[PDB]
Amino acid sequence: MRLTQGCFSFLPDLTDQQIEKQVTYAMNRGWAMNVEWTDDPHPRNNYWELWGLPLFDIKDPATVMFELNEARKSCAAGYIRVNAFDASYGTESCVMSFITNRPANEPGFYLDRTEGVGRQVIYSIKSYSVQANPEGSRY
Amino acid sequence: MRLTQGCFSFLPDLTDQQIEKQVTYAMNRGWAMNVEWTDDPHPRNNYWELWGLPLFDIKDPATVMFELNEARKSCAAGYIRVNAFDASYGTESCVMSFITNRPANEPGFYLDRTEGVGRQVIYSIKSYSVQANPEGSRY
Amino acid sequence: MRLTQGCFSFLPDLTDQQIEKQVTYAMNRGWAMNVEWTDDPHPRNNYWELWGLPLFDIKDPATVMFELNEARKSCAAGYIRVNAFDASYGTESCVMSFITNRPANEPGFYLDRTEGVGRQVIYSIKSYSVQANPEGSRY
Amino acid sequence: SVSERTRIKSDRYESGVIPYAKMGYWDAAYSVKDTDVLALFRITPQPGVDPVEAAAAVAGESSTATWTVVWTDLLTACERYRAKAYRVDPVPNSTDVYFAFIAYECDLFEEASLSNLTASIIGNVFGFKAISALRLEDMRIPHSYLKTFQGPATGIIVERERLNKYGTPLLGATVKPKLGLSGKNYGRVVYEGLKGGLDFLKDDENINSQPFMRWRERFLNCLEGINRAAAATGEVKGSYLNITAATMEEVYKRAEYAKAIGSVVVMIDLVMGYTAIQSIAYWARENDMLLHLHRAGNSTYARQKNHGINFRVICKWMRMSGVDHIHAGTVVGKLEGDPLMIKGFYDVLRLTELEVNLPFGIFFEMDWASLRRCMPVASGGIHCGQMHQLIHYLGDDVVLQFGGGTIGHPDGIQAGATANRVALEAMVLARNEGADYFNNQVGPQILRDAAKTCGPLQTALDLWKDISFNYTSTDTADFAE
Amino acid sequence: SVSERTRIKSDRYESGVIPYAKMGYWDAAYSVKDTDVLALFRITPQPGVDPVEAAAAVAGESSTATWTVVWTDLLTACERYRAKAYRVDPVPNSTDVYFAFIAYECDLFEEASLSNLTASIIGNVFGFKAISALRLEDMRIPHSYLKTFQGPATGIIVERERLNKYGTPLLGATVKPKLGLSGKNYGRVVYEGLKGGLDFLKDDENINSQPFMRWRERFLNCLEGINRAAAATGEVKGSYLNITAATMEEVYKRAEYAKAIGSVVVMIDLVMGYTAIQSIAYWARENDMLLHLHRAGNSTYARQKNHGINFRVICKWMRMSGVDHIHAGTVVGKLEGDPLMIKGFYDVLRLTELEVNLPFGIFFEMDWASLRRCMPVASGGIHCGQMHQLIHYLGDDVVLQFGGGTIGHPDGIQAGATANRVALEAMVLARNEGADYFNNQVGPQILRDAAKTCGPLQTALDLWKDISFNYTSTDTADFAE
Amino acid sequence: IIGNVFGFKAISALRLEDMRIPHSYLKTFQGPATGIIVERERLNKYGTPLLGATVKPKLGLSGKNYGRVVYEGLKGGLDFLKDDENINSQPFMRWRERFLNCLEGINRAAAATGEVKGSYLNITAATMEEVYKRAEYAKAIGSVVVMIDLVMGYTAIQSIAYWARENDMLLHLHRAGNSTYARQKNHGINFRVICKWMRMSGVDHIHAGTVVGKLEGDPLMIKGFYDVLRLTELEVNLPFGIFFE
Ligand SMILES: O=C(O)[C@@](O)(COP(=O)(O)O)[C@H](O)[C@H](O)COP(=O)(O)O
Ligand SMILES: O=C(O)[C@@](O)(COP(=O)(O)O)[C@H](O)[C@H](O)COP(=O)(O)O
Ligand SMILES: [Mg+2]
Ligand SMILES: [Mg+2]
Ligand SMILES: [Mg+2]
Ligand SMILES: [Mg+2]
Repeated sequence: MRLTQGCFSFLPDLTDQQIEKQVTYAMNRGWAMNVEWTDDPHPRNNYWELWGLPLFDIKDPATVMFELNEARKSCAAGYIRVNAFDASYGTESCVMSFITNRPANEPGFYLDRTEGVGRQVIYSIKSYSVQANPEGSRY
Repeated sequence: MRLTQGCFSFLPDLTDQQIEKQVTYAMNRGWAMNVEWTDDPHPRNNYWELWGLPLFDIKDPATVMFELNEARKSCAAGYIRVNAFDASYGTESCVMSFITNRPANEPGFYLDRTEGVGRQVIYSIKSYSVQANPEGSRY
Repeated sequence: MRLTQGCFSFLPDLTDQQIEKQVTYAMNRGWAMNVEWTDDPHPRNNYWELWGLPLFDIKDPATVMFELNEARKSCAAGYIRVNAFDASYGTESCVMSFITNRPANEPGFYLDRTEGVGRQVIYSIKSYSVQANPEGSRY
Repeated sequence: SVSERTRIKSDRYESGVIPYAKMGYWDAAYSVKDTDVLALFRITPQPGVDPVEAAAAVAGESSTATWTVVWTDLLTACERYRAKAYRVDPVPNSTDVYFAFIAYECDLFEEASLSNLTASIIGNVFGFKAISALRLEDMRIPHSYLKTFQGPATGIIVERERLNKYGTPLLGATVKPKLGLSGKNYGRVVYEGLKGGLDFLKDDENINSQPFMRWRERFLNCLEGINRAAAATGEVKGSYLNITAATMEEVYKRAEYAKAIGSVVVMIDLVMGYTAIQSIAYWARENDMLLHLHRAGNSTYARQKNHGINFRVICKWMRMSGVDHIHAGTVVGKLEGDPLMIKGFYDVLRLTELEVNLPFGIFFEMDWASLRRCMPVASGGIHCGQMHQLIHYLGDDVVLQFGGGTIGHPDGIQAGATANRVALEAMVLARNEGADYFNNQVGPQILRDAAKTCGPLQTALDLWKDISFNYTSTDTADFAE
Repeated sequence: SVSERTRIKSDRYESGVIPYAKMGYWDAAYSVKDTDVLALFRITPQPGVDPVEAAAAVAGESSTATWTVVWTDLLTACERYRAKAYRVDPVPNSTDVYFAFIAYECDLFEEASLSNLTASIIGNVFGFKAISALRLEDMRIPHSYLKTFQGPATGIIVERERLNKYGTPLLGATVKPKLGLSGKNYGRVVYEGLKGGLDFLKDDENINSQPFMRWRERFLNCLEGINRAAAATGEVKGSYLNITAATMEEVYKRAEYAKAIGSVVVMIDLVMGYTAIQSIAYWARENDMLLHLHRAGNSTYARQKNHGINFRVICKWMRMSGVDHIHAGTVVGKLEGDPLMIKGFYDVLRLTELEVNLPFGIFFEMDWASLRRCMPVASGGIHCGQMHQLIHYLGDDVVLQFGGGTIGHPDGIQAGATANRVALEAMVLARNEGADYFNNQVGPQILRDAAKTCGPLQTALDLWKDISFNYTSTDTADFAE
Repeated sequence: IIGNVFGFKAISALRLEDMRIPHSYLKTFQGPATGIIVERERLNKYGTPLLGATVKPKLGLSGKNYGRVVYEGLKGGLDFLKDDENINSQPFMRWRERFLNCLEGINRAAAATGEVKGSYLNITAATMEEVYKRAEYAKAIGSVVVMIDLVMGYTAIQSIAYWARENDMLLHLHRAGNSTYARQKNHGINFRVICKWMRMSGVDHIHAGTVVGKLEGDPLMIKGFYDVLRLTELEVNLPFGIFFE
């Protein structure tokens, strides 16, 4: 299946040229970019691993693309996302996050169902990749 | 094991001739029929996948049999069921659901037991096919 | 003080001619009249004593006036009121009540104050005439 | 593909947009059922919009329709749940304005829930682009839906039994100034007004809890003033203690406090909203409390004839919810009040059943299913010089409230209360004797006569004789007698 | 004779009627304080009424005045509590209509109570005879009053963090038909729509609990559909479970149930009223729940330009109360929505402060005192062929809801959801790349381009391409840019 | 309706045969907590009658052996078993032992078959407090269904019918005692009236006859009872004892 976290995952995988234009758009607004990796695709896995620090002072999109492609060479198989952070009062939060790399095959998830009280079901979303192998060897 | 959801699962697998007669019965009552597929046999998996829309405006049982055989050609190994829906006031619900296709081998389920308060057991029914493989690759 | 229960007690005491017109008014509406006496003037003394039965079948205002003046001759010093009852659906209740007789001197009431929880006061309205003498000897 | 093969291809359920009048929401031949909820809308279509299509659009978007066809209708008994516009008439003396009657199946509505009834009837259709103006004028609430509602916690009959007061309108007054008074001075005003003759006073609608007076201070001091006036008069007395607050928890706290200290009555503001109102109406029944509703905010949607909700509908909703009083107009005071519309409101609140009475704005016959009667309250810019008019327009079962008309008396609050009570009782006495009291040559004379032996009334007539509020009404009838 | 001797004989406090403009409620020289509550009214005086006297009457009867002088004013710091009309301007291109600015002392209002604020500002003045029409257009809520309110339970920022969704508008859909579906079929529709790409679905505003579907059945089935779609996509998913009910006890029961079963979000209807809304906004913060407000009934008072309450004021009151979403218009859908007014509403909901912007209807500068931002919801008669218009008018932080525009898809609910999401992401991608996407020769082309590789979108564009809702607006600006 | 008139000397026998409960009174009642439609949706069973069995012997079994019988019966194909009407809590088996063991048997059969399974846990007890305690315990351990006996009476039945809707529980009514007044033609209450009262009160199941089994049941009367319980409206049908539309 296709992991559809990220804001462009109903579109084809973005080319490097398309990614650069999105980065250019984020930096035009004064947003800080960073790169993050995980091989736990769970929807509640908030904290993907940081690829260095966010690039607060960087002004040229090419430097973001440089770090993205260094992350791609170094990280294990899995997911990479690129985020844009707006530190302005009233936001102080991420304002853009999209997937730039995904594994060749994602088995996805199943729904574990525990019998609760009455008719209630206690749900757990379980990742096939994570239950099978440790971090760094999942894909 | 044999999955005994459906209303005719203590009888042998129905022939196409037998299925057509059940379809003819439903349609003579004015019921709408549809076809659904799953490879999660859990008793609480309420929403099997729809094969198209229900056949509301269809008068010929051969048309239902046609869609059933197209579903059989296209769907992955697993389960197909045929349902009849009564939209009449006082029912507005399914009034017949039976299995038309089942995998060659269904491993079935085990009972997971968690220690609750006192002597209470927190139960979870777990499917062997689902825990081992993602949707579309379970049978 | 002047007991100002009743619906005309801010007007002078009613003459017999004035009372008769109010009775005439009530009876043209089809209301049933009755006459009641008490010498407990407490505002929560719901049930003044009945002077006979309510005059359900009576059609002449003079017959109500006759019973009123018989009550006046027979009852101890105190209060007399005349009531009009509407038994029709939606009311089934008194719709007029006024005082026709009052004592020459009414000492009235005082306010008893019991210290409650916090700043709360537990109030009791106490009648000077009632606390001094039993029924029939209060005025 | 399977989705293309199974696409619905019927006239009614193939995908796309068709007119609401072709979707089942228009039926001129529809036979109304005793269990139907009926609504009467005054519809002003946008130029070029067919009036029947607009009525069908209102019917559809207030029942089961949206703007395009959906196959999921076929999973339901869809014909049963569609509302039916069944009659569209031109409004008299208008162009491009129509009366539209719409019938709704009983099963559309959650039992006992005003919030659900209104979610359907007024939820979205007033913002519909195709309609340039829309007003809910009347509703026929069926007997079988009414019986799911409590109706008034107490009702007119039991209220008068709790007060031991029968034969005249009840009397009240809002404490003034509206804001700024301390709790101790609030209790002083209440004491003076009750001792002077009033049955009730009340908190102003915006007196809740504030820096100049926190609510417990007002409640305790008022209960000293109330019990003092009861012991001074031998009457049951009270004051509407306002329990309006930000949260339901705080409203309940104020209600319980008022009960604990023995208040006969509390008041709430309509701005608190339907769910809080229904909750406190059940509470008032369970706790032997009279429940007075001030209609704060009502005129934001009830004032204009072309758009909003006519107050007679609000009267039905609030009598269903179960308030014991509701402000309902004066005709002759400072707030809007056409007399035929007002008389209609009072009938809606007080009668056991309604007959069609188009001059009064009563468009439906409607049984009230023995839900108790709600006490109308006449308040705002009235004075005792108008007593003959108040008795004539508003009848016997009403609270006449004189705020400025009591506290504005030059000889003090007791005098002002006494002037109002003498005027009321003298007017009722003369009405019952047969006087043509509503006539301007008779009513004012009855008051002048009583004033010859009542200094306070003479003074009040002198002060306010020439005060009137003569303006053209906005909420007016469409039919004459 | 003591009452005669002590009668007040001053110009201002001798008994009698004097104009409100002579009672202290008009002061053209008044200096506004940072702590004042300010209100802007559009006033249409009755013929012959002085416009300044009408403004002073509104100011007086919404603060401390009544219709006649009362000596009890003198028991208070009366000068401090009187509101001040301080500016009356003619409305552009009208003859007898005025803009009136009125200032209210901070201490008039109970802290954190919307019911008390509205009891004063909208309580009675809309029914005043002397005014033929009255509309509350805007308010300046001071920083010091705002800090007594919670603001949004969650707010836009934390909402997107809970959903892990950043960079595009959010997506939703109302389940259809409005009424009649069973709980099991409700969960099916929710499952299909979420699996097909939507972030949310929602109960219709009139879906509460009814004979055809009791609310617990809907909640349990929807949670199965939600968790199924989350496991099928790897995304956080939800559906606005409607907890609107008759009483606060029942609302709380439905809210607690939704929380116990793990719903990320619940919805409420505005018809429930301000007190229930404030109670449940506090509850939502305390229980980690997103709180969606459907504005049921808003258009009964917000539709017409001459009378009622402008929706931008409702936006302030509901952001103060603390809902996380509020429906706020589409411009191009089936419900009323002038684009300048809509853009103003969205700014009121989303910005950290407001600047005067008369073409947008923003008459006051106003800091939002770091109350969290409220998420506008665009819903009603929209479809993916309008995506370039939605992105242009409504911006990034909004939920775009497609009910009929999802479920009306001929190839099924999943396909309808996929068409909407592809259109959204393709539009945002092109916007970010620099396209002039709002232009009718550009936006539609971006969508046609994406449709070349998305069958569902091609089908949706084919079906609804020609659908528009072009009607003249009623709620329009008074100033051009 | 039945308070005193059946004891009046002047009537030698009196039987209540039918009632027309008006629409406007019915809407004040809950009706069934769940109802036939939602029940089949909770069980995912459509197309045939449902199947059940009372555990036997009526009395004497331990909680552990009760759970064994429930396990075997469900695993063999039954949708439900049930406590006997007189199985509540007794020296030979206290009720919590039965409830815990049955839930193990139920979940075992569900995992063995892939079907929703259950057993009507009897919460009949002396006091409302104890009935609620047994209902809450059945809910807490995940039972799809509980049962009550008619001898508990109308006020407890209405209380637990509201509870069942509020707690997502199927409510099975055993009609214990009904035949003391419903058997004879000359006097008492015809069972079709009990059907109306119990459907109004809101039970989800009620015993209504077999025709061919060991308990009384004329087919015309039985068919009438089933119509009263199952139809959206009734038409006058005198052979079946239906006297009112
Ligand atoms: O605030 C006010 O003005 C009042 O206290 C009246 O004071 P006065 O008695 O001093 O006029 C009442 O709330 C209004 O009558 C409400 O209007 P309605 O009854 O039309 O809802
Ligand atoms: O009931 C309705 O019509 C909707 O569900 C829309 O359905 P569709 O998506 O099928 O049009 C929404 O409640 C309205 O948009 C509310 O209006 P607003 O947002 O203006 O308050
Ligand atoms: Mg004592
Ligand atoms: Mg007031
Ligand atoms: Mg809706
Ligand atoms: Mg038995």
